[PDB]
Amino acid sequence: PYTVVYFPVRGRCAALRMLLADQGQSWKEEVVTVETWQEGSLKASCLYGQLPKFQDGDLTLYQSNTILRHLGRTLGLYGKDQQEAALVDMVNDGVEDLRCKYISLIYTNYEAGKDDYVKALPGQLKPFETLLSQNQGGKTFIVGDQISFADYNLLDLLLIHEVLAPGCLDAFPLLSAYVGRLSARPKLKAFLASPEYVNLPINGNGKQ
Amino acid sequence: PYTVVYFPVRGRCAALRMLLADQGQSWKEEVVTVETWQEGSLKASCLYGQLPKFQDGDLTLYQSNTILRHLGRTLGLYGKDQQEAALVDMVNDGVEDLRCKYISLIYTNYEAGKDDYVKALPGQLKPFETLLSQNQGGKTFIVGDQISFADYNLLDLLLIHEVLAPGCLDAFPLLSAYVGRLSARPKLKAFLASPEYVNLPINGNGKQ
Ligand SMILES: N[C@@H](CCC(=O)N[C@@H](CS)C(=O)NCC(=O)O)C(=O)O
Ligand SMILES: N[C@@H](CCC(=O)N[C@@H](CS)C(=O)NCC(=O)O)C(=O)O
Ligand SMILES: [Fe+3]
Ligand SMILES: [Fe+3]
Repeated sequence: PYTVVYFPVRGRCAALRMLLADQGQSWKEEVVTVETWQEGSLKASCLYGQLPKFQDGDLTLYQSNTILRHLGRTLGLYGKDQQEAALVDMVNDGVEDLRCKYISLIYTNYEAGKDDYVKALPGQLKPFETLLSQNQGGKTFIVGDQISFADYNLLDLLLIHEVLAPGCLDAFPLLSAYVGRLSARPKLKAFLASPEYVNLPINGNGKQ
Repeated sequence: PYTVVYFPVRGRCAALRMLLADQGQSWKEEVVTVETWQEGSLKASCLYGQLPKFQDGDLTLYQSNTILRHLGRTLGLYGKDQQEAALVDMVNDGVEDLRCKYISLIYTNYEAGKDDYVKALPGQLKPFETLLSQNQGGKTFIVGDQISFADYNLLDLLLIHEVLAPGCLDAFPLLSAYVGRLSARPKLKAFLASPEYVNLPINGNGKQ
């Protein structure tokens, strides 16, 4: 009953796709080519003129984080109570802020700005190590004792940064074990190894 | 029980303040001076090195939208069901995207960008006009028939844009009536006319 409408890249759909796969949900991928997009028809029909577009039986959604929150809400991946729910949001918004900077780098100032970005990276990742350190010694999830939509988003964020700056997680033991632990989850491991994930570029401009 | 820690500006705390006031909630304002901020201590203690910081009892939060969602969740301003909840998020994420562009203009390119921004503005506001037209003819709220935290955020977005580009809403009848209608709510109207709000600049660099 799920349909993901996006360009042929991981980008802003990698996290939600991981969530879907890890949660054993089935969905349809509706790939939008550059030629199709430039055609202008689809874009004009999009609420904010952008993708991803998500369909949940009659319900149509836009905004990657809205989709993540929707799935987290309907699949029970939003903490045990209101207090944890606020913590989940705090983590996701944090993930979103760094994702915004990452995207800015990739598409507008990769060459001349990568040096600065990477040098500032440790300070951008430390907060997540700290969060893990204050939650059951970082042995479970980013918030509480159950996986939340924020875990998939954080996981993706971490995975794409290791490609940008290999070894960026070496100085952070909790995050490292975290990635390995979540990446090992059966369904998720299978997905991360599949061509569906592996043969799609991270971004759409060939840079990473 | 509620404490807002922020710089002496409206900025990213404007919407959450309107929400709290309109909902008849009481809170404390802890002002952080630029001098204090530059001192470094407080910043170092902030999860992501920024403000606002929000306290709800012993629950400490960061991220303006996390605070809005937390209050929306605890005060019943998040839709009547799960589907409306998703729509509320979609609206708020859209507001956040435009707020981000607005902040970018105000702080990094007011002089050279304002002209373009204003021309591109209509296309950025239309999505919200469209949303209103598909919900009771735009006579109630942005989502459903009860106010949500997204309403407060959108309202602020529209108020600051009216100052940045006087009359920008003349091209959007529903958004215009919307602003007048929400700004009329008793508790909110009193708040917007109070020194607490009026004597605070919209932004921290004097531009608007
Ligand atoms: N705030 C949105 C960002 C959407 C966005 O930036 N979409 C890009 C691709 S990642 C897009 O549609 N680009 C084509 C265009 O803007 O015409 C979200 O998180 O979903
Ligand atoms: N994503 C954050 C953005 C927070 C932010 O940009 N805070 C600014 C003021 S509005 C700040 O603390 N600036 C000082 C600094 O970055 O050192 C949110 O929505 O709260
Ligand atoms: Fe993308
Ligand atoms: Fe601010």
